[PDB]
Amino acid sequence: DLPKAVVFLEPQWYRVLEKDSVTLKCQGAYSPQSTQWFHNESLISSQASSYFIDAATVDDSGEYRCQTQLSTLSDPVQLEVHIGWLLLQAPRWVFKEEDPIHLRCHSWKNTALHKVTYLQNGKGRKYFHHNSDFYIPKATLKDSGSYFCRGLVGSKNVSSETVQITITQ
Amino acid sequence: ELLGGPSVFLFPPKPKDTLMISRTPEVTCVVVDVSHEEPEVKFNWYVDGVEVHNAKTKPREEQYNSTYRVVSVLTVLHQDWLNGKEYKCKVSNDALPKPIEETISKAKGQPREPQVYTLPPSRCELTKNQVSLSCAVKGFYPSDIAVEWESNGQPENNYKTTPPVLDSDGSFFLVSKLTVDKSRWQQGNVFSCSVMHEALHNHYTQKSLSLS
Amino acid sequence: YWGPMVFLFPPKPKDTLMISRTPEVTCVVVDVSDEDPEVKFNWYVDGVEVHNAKTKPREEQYNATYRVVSVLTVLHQDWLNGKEYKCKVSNKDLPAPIEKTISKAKGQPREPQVCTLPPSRDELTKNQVSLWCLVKGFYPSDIAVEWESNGQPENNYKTTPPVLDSDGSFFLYSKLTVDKSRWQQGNVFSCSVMHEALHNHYTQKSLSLS
Ligand SMILES: *[C@@H]1O[C@H](CO[C@H]2O[C@@H](C)[C@@H](O)[C@@H](O)[C@@H]2O)[C@@H](O[C@@H]2O[C@H](CO)[C@@H](O[C@@H]3O[C@H](CO[C@H]4O[C@H](CO)[C@@H](O)[C@H](O)[C@@H]4O[C@@H]4O[C@H](CO)[C@@H](O[C@@H]5O[C@H](CO)[C@H](O)[C@H](O)[C@H]5O)[C@H](O)[C@H]4NC(C)=O)[C@@H](O)[C@H](O[C@H]4O[C@H](CO)[C@@H](O)[C@H](O)[C@@H]4O[C@@H]4O[C@H](CO)[C@@H](O)[C@H](O)[C@H]4NC(C)=O)[C@@H]3O)[C@H](O)[C@H]2NC(C)=O)[C@H](O)[C@H]1NC(C)=O
Ligand SMILES: *[C@@H]1O[C@H](CO[C@H]2O[C@@H](C)[C@@H](O)[C@@H](O)[C@@H]2O)[C@@H](O[C@@H]2O[C@H](CO)[C@@H](O[C@@H]3O[C@H](CO[C@H]4O[C@H](CO)[C@@H](O)[C@H](O)[C@@H]4O[C@@H]4O[C@H](CO)[C@@H](O[C@@H]5O[C@H](CO)[C@H](O)[C@H](O)[C@H]5O)[C@H](O)[C@H]4NC(C)=O)[C@@H](O)[C@H](O[C@H]4O[C@H](CO)[C@@H](O)[C@H](O)[C@@H]4O[C@@H]4O[C@H](CO)[C@@H](O)[C@H](O)[C@H]4NC(C)=O)[C@@H]3O)[C@H](O)[C@H]2NC(C)=O)[C@H](O)[C@H]1NC(C)=O
Ligand SMILES: *[C@@H]1O[C@H](CO)[C@@H](O[C@@H]2O[C@H](CO)[C@@H](O[C@@H]3O[C@H](CO[C@H]4O[C@H](CO)[C@@H](O)[C@H](O)[C@@H]4O)[C@@H](O)[C@H](O[C@H]4O[C@H](CO)[C@@H](O)[C@H](O)[C@@H]4O)[C@@H]3O)[C@H](O)[C@H]2NC(C)=O)[C@H](O)[C@H]1NC(C)=O
Ligand SMILES: *[C@@H]1O[C@H](CO)[C@@H](O[C@@H]2O[C@H](CO)[C@@H](O)[C@H](O)[C@H]2NC(C)=O)[C@H](O)[C@H]1NC(C)=O
Repeated sequence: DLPKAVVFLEPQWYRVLEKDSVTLKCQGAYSPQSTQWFHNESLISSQASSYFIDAATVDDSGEYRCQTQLSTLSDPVQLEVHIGWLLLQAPRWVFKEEDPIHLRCHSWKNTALHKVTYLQNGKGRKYFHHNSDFYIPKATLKDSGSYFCRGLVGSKNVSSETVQITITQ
Repeated sequence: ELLGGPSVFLFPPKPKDTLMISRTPEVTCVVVDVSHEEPEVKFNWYVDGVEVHNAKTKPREEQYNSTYRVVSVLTVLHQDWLNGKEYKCKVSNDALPKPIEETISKAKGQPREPQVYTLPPSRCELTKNQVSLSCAVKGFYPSDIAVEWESNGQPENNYKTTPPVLDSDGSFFLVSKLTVDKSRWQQGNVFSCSVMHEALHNHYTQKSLSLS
Repeated sequence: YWGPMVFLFPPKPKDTLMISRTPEVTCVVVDVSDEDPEVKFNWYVDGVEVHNAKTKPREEQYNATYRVVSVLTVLHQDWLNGKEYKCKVSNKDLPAPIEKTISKAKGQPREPQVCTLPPSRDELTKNQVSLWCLVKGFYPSDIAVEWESNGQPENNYKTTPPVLDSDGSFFLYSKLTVDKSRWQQGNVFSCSVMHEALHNHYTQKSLSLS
């Protein structure tokens, strides 16, 4: 009868750093709608279609659900607010063979980061002078494993937590 | 333009301070690159992960690269440093995403007792007006060691000690060279070489040397 | 800011002193990106350009960076006479080329004194004995110390780095570990030193159980 509402993230990253901005949008019916937001399964007084987080704190973590008047309650969406200098972000972490793998090494407060290295299982894969996205056009099974990025913020040597990338056949 | 915010460096106590019970061994936490805009720096100290509150903070000093430098000092217990306790300096500042932690400990590995030998002047100095006395200290681990010279109770002023050198077995060796006038050597004067290390009995040893 | 860093290294003391050997000055370019083009080198011995430098191609490192190494062969006396050596690192998308310069340490050259020390009696009653060589009163710190038995190279030795003495000159200690039996046989061990302030850049000192 009624469409199942869907929570989208803008930007798409479900893992963020403190102080980043996250906009949560609610897709109920396609025609632009009384919107209702949930965080940690309790209502937020925000009735707008978008729920804007200006600067993320650790409390912004948890499940998120939305419901418009012309839609059914949405599936939950997790949000992880991390504390640190660097976070390795990706659209997804599960890749089919020959799919593109596109990663970014995001810095806290968008601090200029230079001499960036992306590492797989302890070995470096790619080095840039300035911060740049890591990109593999065609995924193989050898591209599977544990990934983290590092670099210099000014003179300080900083690194992100490792994330696991798997390649399915 | 201090993009990274302040950075932290943690220094160990001086070898001699940990060995003599009458001395005061200190662990030093130096914080550099503190910005004028965000100068407030908070220190937290942990001994084996347990917070202590007896640290002294020295006041902030301006540097010529227009940045601040703050030093915190913690006096450690002699036995605790020697037994391999970890000392953690935790530093807070608003230019950082989270407090920065540093950790120091006495070098891991089994301690080895040094061997001390004295070596009379070489044949090369028979014509020279002054002579070199050598103090070979070898087979010690870790490199934390101190060496001094004395004659008739009075400490000798004219000596240089080579840095610890890694030997083939993993232990360290060094040599201390005392320079004295030949005439003092002609006379049956006794010079002594005092060596301090954690693996020595009572943290002390002394070897003497004379024209016998 | 460009990215890659440049380091210039001096030749090994032995190479500069032994006439049969080849002393080299090495220019290393680290942190070369894959997106960097071809790195070009220009060498200058007192402003004057030379073109005898064999430059190795870019080499991939374990951290995904690249390393370009350029080696120049230098004349023995050129280095000793205190000549300036420039390395010019140039790239297609580089605003100003990086220039690095090194030369032999300046100051009054002082001849080393070689002093052999027999093993301590208080060590003579152990499995292996150690022989000592006090090399002192030399400037600059650039030196090479070696051991031989009856004129043939001995391996089992360790040397302290040069230490600054009260008079401004340097000294060091070399320890050679030998089997007590080889010392008892009356074999002639010798401590050989190479330094710029020595005649023929070489001297030697005998040591044996008399
Ligand atoms: C702005 O200016 C700041 C300083 O002022 C400068 O201004 C000008 C005038 C200029 O000309 C300078 O000369 C002047 O200093 C400047 O701050 C500096 O930042 C540097 C980093 O950017 C720091 O470099 C580090 O140095 C460490 C060693 O420091 C000692 O030695 C140097 C001389 O070599 C000396 O200058 C220092 O003061 C320091 O001396 C020691 O001081 C302690 C404590 O004060 C003494 O302890 C004694 O203790 C007894 C107790 O019994 C007693 O209480 C005494 O009173 C007490 O003094 C020591 O005796 C004394 N030692 C000596 C020999 O004198 C290095 O260890 C360190 O290396 C580490 O980091 C490197 C990367 O940065 C890395 O390459 C290296 O591998 C190493 O990495 C570490 O490795 C460890 C394992 O081995 C790991 O566990 C670590 O995690 C790891 N760390 C990291 C980060 O990776 C480093 O090179 C410099 O110390 C500091 N200077 C001062 C004075 O604070 C600032 O950078 C400037 N800013 C800008 C933007 O330019
Ligand atoms: C990625 O990883 C890179 C390497 O990682 C590994 O990669 C593997 C594949 C494999 O290659 C591994 O081996 C390797 O570990 C890494 O590159 C590194 O970058 C560092 C900087 O970020 C460099 O540090 C510098 O080191 C200089 C000394 O380096 C020697 O010693 C180290 C070991 O400690 C060694 O690794 C080096 O290769 C080098 O060894 C010497 O090499 C020369 C030339 O090949 C040899 O000489 C020649 O020998 C041949 C015979 O073979 C022949 O006889 C020739 O005649 C002769 O010339 C030597 O034999 C050999 N010696 C030894 C003992 O081994 C330091 O001088 C330098 O210090 C200066 O700069 C620092 C700041 O950057 C500063 O802290 C310091 O105070 C000093 O400061 C100033 O520097 C200025 C210039 O910048 C000068 O103008 C000033 O004078 C000076 N001021 C003062 C007061 O001193 C520095 O620390 C490191 O060399 C380099 N390693 C290699 C292997 O290239 C890279 O960073 C990584 N990238 C990323 C993004 O993470
Ligand atoms: C930011 O901070 C990190 C430090 O955490 C830096 O990364 C380190 O970089 C140094 C180089 O400066 C690395 O040191 C080198 O590690 C190499 C690792 O080899 C691996 O693979 C082989 C298998 O082929 C294994 O044997 C080995 O166990 C390792 O798993 C070594 O090959 C290097 O050895 C060289 O030097 C030694 C001298 O003792 C020689 O004996 C060797 O012949 C050889 O020449 C060297 O030790 C270090 O490992 C890095 N650490 C990490 C965690 O990555 C960054 O560079 C720094 N800066 C930036 C801008 O990111
Ligand atoms: C919503 O729930 C999450 C738990 O999923 C809360 O996040 C935790 O917050 C505490 C500090 O308050 C941290 O120690 C935890 O690490 C956080 N958990 C995770 C998984 O990151 C969050 O605080 C809750 N927010 C509200 C408004 O109720």
